[PDB]
Parts: sequence; structure tokens; C-alpha cells
Amino acid sequence: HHWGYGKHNGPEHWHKDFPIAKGERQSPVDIDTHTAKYDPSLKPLSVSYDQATSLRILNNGHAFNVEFDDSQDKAVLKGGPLDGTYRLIQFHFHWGSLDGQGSEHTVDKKKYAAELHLVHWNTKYGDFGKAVQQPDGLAVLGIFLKVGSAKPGLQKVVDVLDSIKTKGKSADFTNFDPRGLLPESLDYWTYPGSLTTPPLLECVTWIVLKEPISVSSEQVLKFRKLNFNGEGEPEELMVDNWRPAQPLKNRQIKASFK
Ligand SMILES: NS(=O)(=O)c1ccc(NC(=O)Nc2c(F)c(F)c(F)c(F)c2F)cc1
Ligand SMILES: [Zn+2]
Repeated sequence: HHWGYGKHNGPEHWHKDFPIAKGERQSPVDIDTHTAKYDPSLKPLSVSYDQATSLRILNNGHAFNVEFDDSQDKAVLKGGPLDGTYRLIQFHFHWGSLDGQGSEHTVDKKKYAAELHLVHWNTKYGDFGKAVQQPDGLAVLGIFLKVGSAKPGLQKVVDVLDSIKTKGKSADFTNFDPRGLLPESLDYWTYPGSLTTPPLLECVTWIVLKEPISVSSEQVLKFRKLNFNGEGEPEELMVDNWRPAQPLKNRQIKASFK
């Protein structure tokens, strides 16, 4: 009886195994655009993905991760609220069963169809496992998805999903360029938070872009054909794998723009 997104093991249950679920800096949160304050001291945000080396795509039973070679400084995030260099290790998404839900963060209580998370770790801690134990260990770049026009740079991801339908399946996934998943603007909100799944560690500087990307109805429909279950187990569609907004508590969300 392990954690997931169902009635009996979903977000309302997680606190029993992971008491930090009710902690002081949990994610996601609602971003109240009127209460977020412009911070003129936020330096420019630097996304350097030209040397990114993707390796593999994995269905982990909660989402699918596109994994990168993070054994050298190849694809890094710097600037913004960050001190130092953060290496891209993987990206994944959270999405809904319907176009009106699926994102983890919300904007003035608005839910988007999905949310992309580009996960990076602070190189001063040497490896990802040490980084998650630090309050400034991770930086996750969050990007909202709305349904409209297709995102051409997403299609290579969509087309390999048939090969990783069930929990535990992986496929080679080399030469994928994550630059094709970014919107035009890097305007963002930022706040200190956590992983949005167990173990819910409070190790993340969240950087959430204001501008969503558009994906097609057909692209998101293909996400919804994935399975939470393993092969040969009863089929449960991988949909609604998002945690709802958590209390902001003693935090301020800062904006990079006005
Ligand atoms: N949705 S998210 O906040 O971007 C997120 C990112 C990474 C992870 N976790 C991992 O990618 N690996 C992971 C981990 F960090 C841990 F801290 C663990 F204990 C663990 F078992 C992991 F697999 C969970 C949610
Ligand atoms: Zn995530």
C-alpha cells in the first residue's frame, strides 16, 4: 500500500508516511499575481541547454522522466534567484484527465492542463542524492501547458510514449533538445518550496514561468494513454498525477517582472 494519486493513497494520505507533507515550505502553491512582488534585485535568469545530453525516458509509475547525463556541466540553470550552478538531471510532467486540470501550481486559482518540471541540482553538493538533503539543493523550472496549437518540440516525446506504457519500462532517448519546450519569455515567479511528491523534501527553489506553452489536444491525449500500473497488472490510466496547492505559510512569492 504505497503512495500514489488514488482515493486511498493520494495526496490527502501522504502525511502518514511523510509527515513533512504538512511542513512550512511545501509545494505546489497558488500564485496570487496581485500579491507577488517585483524584486528588482533578481539577476537575469540563464538557461544554458545547448550541450544537453538526453539518455533515456522512464515510466516510473508516477510520471515519465526524460533523463540527462549530469556527470558534467552540460545543461545548466543559473542566475535568477540562484547562487551557483544547477545541473539538469531530468524533466517530467504532471497532467489531468480533462483539459481544465493537471497543473500543480495555479495562477490566481487557475489550473492549466499540465505542468512541465525541469529538475536541476546544485553542483556544490556533488550529487543529486546529497542535494535533496539541502534547503538550496534543487532548482525546478516549472512551465505551464495549455491546450491549443501543437508544440513541435514536444512531439518526439509524445511519439515514444507507446514504448513506455507501463511502470518500469524505459527506452533509449538520445539527442533530445529541451530548448524546444520553452516559451518565448523567461519572466518568472520564484519561492522556496519542496518536491511535490514523496518524499516531499524541502530542498527546492521553484522558478515558475509566467508564459505557458501550447500543446495540442492530440499531444495531451497521448499522455493520458500511459499507465500507472506495470505490465500484466490491471490497467489504470496515468492521469491526474498532480498534487493540489498547499498553504503558503510564511513565504513571499517574488516576480522577476512587473
Ligand atoms: N515534481 S518535482 O517536485 O519536480 C519532483 C522532482 C524529483 C523527485 N524525486 C526524484 O527525482 N528522485 C527521488 C528523490 F528526489 C528523493 F528525494 C527520493 F527519496 C527518491 F527516492 C527519489 F527517487 C520528486 C518530485
Ligand atoms: Zn514534478
